[PDB]
Amino acid sequence: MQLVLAAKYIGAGISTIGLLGAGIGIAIVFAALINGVSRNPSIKDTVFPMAILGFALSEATGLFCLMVSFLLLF
Amino acid sequence: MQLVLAAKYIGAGISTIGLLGAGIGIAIVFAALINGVSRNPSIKDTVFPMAILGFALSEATGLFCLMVSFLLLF
Amino acid sequence: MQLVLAAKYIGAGISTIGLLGAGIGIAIVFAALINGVSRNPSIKDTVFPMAILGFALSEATGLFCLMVSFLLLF
Amino acid sequence: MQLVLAAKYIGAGISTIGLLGAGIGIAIVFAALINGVSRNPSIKDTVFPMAILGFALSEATGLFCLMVSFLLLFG
Amino acid sequence: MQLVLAAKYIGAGISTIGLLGAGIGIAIVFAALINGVSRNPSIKDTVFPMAILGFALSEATGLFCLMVSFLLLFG
Amino acid sequence: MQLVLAAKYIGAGISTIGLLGAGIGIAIVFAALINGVSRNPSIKDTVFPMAILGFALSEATGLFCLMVSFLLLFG
Amino acid sequence: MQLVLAAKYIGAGISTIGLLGAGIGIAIVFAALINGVSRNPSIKDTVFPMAILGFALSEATGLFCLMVSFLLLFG
Amino acid sequence: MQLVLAAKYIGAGISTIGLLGAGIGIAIVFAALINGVSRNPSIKDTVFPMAILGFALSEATGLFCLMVSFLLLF
Amino acid sequence: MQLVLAAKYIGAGISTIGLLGAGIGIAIVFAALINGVSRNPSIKDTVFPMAILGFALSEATGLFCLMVSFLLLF
Amino acid sequence: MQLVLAAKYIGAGISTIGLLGAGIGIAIVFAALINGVSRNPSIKDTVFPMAILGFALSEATGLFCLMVSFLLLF
Ligand SMILES: *N(C(=O)NC1CCCCC1)C1CCCCC1
Ligand SMILES: *N(C(=O)NC1CCCCC1)C1CCCCC1
Ligand SMILES: *N(C(=O)NC1CCCCC1)C1CCCCC1
Ligand SMILES: *N(C(=O)NC1CCCCC1)C1CCCCC1
Ligand SMILES: *N(C(=O)NC1CCCCC1)C1CCCCC1
Ligand SMILES: *N(C(=O)NC1CCCCC1)C1CCCCC1
Ligand SMILES: *N(C(=O)NC1CCCCC1)C1CCCCC1
Ligand SMILES: *N(C(=O)NC1CCCCC1)C1CCCCC1
Ligand SMILES: *N(C(=O)NC1CCCCC1)C1CCCCC1
Ligand SMILES: *N(C(=O)NC1CCCCC1)C1CCCCC1
Repeated sequence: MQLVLAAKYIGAGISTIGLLGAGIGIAIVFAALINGVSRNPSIKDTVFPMAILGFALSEATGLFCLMVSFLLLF
Repeated sequence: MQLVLAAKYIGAGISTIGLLGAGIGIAIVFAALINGVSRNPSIKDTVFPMAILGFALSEATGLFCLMVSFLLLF
Repeated sequence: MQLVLAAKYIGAGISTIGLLGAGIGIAIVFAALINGVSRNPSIKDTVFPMAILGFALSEATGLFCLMVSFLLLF
Repeated sequence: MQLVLAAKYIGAGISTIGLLGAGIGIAIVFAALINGVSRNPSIKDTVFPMAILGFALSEATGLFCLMVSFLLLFG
Repeated sequence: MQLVLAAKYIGAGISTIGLLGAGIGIAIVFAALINGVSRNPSIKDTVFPMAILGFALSEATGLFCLMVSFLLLFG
Repeated sequence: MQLVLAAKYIGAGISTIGLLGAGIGIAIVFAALINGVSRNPSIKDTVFPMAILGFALSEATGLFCLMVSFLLLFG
Repeated sequence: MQLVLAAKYIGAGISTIGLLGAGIGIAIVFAALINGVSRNPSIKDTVFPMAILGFALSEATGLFCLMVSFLLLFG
Repeated sequence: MQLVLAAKYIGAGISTIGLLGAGIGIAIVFAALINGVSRNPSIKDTVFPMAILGFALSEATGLFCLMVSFLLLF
Repeated sequence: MQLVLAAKYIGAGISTIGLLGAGIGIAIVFAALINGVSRNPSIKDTVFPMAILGFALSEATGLFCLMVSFLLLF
Repeated sequence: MQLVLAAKYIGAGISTIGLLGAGIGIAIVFAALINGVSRNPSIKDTVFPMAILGFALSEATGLFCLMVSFLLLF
């Protein structure tokens, strides 16, 4: 079981790499929001919900990386 | 059999890396949506279905990374 | 036998990494579509088929990563 | 146990790689804040809180990487 | 024999990583096509063959990643 | 003992990879600062403290990559 | 020799990763060509040869990766 | 002893990877400097010190990668 | 000598990764040239030598990756 | 001793990866130079020394990756 356990811990570490995708993706969404609102303040109420949807969909990819990570750890 | 199970676990972890691609890609689509609607609010109903299509096609790449992951885990 | 099986499962995981390219590339195409349409709405019927060709060619790289992956798993 | 311990410490080092995403993401949010304010100073009080929220959400992806890292080091 | 076969299969998987360059590069070319046509519709017949040349050349890099992959898988 | 020490040193080297995020992110913040001040010099006193906040937060991600590195090296 | 052969084939797969640079680089040159021509059509005969030279030089970095790959596979 | 020495030399090589961040980041700062000065030459004396602070902070990440590297080699 | 030779071949493969830097960097220089000339054709004779210098300095990094590669192979 | 030499060779290869950072960074500086001079030709004598400084500082990161490489090789 030593080899299998060792692999579980290597695997769990590898599985967090994909979180960099959500880290960057979430930022890209919020950057667009800020820039869109700065150029056209009246559009705020329209684009804010688009940013939330964007965030959630990008975040979901990171969430699944973590799930695989924790399946391997536990 | 210990060596094969080890491989399945390390493999599962490696297969989540590609999810960074959906994480970022989905955000890129939403950033475009926000910036297009801020510059031209009247175009919202035209470009929103394009953003949904674009999201879904980028997300499918992540979905299949995750299929490979789950196939290795289980 | 056991070592070869181990290699195929690691190989399968690695072969999905390339899917990040399609995930990002499909997004870049759709981002251009949305931005082009927002700036010039009358061009929609011209650039939409271009985005579809773009998506298809970028997707092909992803498909062939996944092909190698399934040849390794099975 | 020599192999399991070895894996815990390799795994912990690997689990920090994900932090590059928050280091880059946080910067992207702050760049946008700066560029938006320079172009439209009167929007500062509106966008500053959006930038704090964006930072917070981007940061959380980094925090989870480090949690996994700490679990492998100390658990 | 067992170790060589193992390495061929690891090698083949690694050789697909390079395909991400074609996946992204083809997109970049098509993004420029779409943006240039949107800004100047009258130029489309001129830039369309440039986009086909660009896609083809970027794709060729991915084609050779694949050739190495198949040589390791089927050689 | 030998294998665990080996892994601590490999782990410590891997844990520095994440620092590239801070290296790039800090730059992105300063690039926005410079570009926003060039386009609107009157805003500089407003955006300068935003740039310091942004740099600090991006840097914190790299600081924790380093902490893991030092924990493996000196723990 | 089982170990040496294994290494030749792993090495060959790794040596294709560099090809992503040419796949992306070639695209970047062609994107610029397209965008420059769309913005200034009369410049086409001037920039088209610059784009061919840029592609050629970018491609050469890909060609050398594949050479190393072929040496490890066939030499 | 031999395995530990082997690890320190692999570890040393890996620890330089992070230097790509400074290599790119220092460049991004200088690119902004050159672009800002070209667009507004009268701002040079204001933004030059900002670029130097920028360079220094980005360089610090690189320096500490190299510190880990030299601690491993020696 | 089997282990050392195996390492020479792994090492030589790893050493080509850095070539992606020159592949992309050279392109970035030529993209700027093309865009600069398109915006201001009269500047061609001025910026062409800057592009050549840029190319050569970016290429030098790729050249050294290859040197290390061939030292290891031979 | 075979294991240590193996490590030196693999390590040497790994240490050239960071050179991609100079490859790209140097190009980014030169791209800015070209684009700044195209937009404002009169600024050439001001920004050219900034591009040289920027090149040299980005290149130094690559230079030290290469020092680590050569130290491992020899
Ligand atoms: N994404 C995530 O689930 N974020 C939450 C945070 C609060 C608001 C709702 C979404 C991250 C995925 C990786 C782990 C940390 C959270
Ligand atoms: N993409 C995905 O399937 N997203 C869903 C979100 C809800 C609406 C339908 C599409 C991701 C693939 C990787 C794991 C997380 C989901
Ligand atoms: N791209 C892809 O191949 N899409 C096809 C699917 C079949 C019908 C036409 C479009 C993606 C590659 C990765 C997996 C998901 C599909
Ligand atoms: N981000 C982070 O989680 N910041 C939090 C810390 C607790 C108080 C609120 C902000 C970074 C994640 C990586 C480590 C450094 C902090
Ligand atoms: N590009 C590619 O090589 N396309 C060719 C295929 C043969 C017929 C002409 C076009 C892609 C490279 C990655 C895999 C899919 C093809
Ligand atoms: N950023 C960082 O953590 N800076 C701190 C150091 C302590 C005193 C306040 C600023 C860098 C992270 C990578 C290594 C160099 C420091
Ligand atoms: N680039 C390349 O070397 N193209 C050459 C081929 C010979 C004739 C002149 C152009 C690519 C490098 C990776 C493999 C595909 C070609
Ligand atoms: N950055 C760096 O630390 N520069 C210092 C060098 C000493 C004098 C002040 C500037 C680089 C980090 C990687 C190695 C080269 C220097
Ligand atoms: N860079 C390189 O040396 N290019 C030459 C090509 C002819 C004109 C002078 C410069 C590349 C480095 C990696 C191997 C291929 C060449
Ligand atoms: N940078 C470098 O030292 N460039 C020289 C080029 C001539 C003028 C002085 C600086 C590179 C570092 C990695 C290897 C190639 C050189």
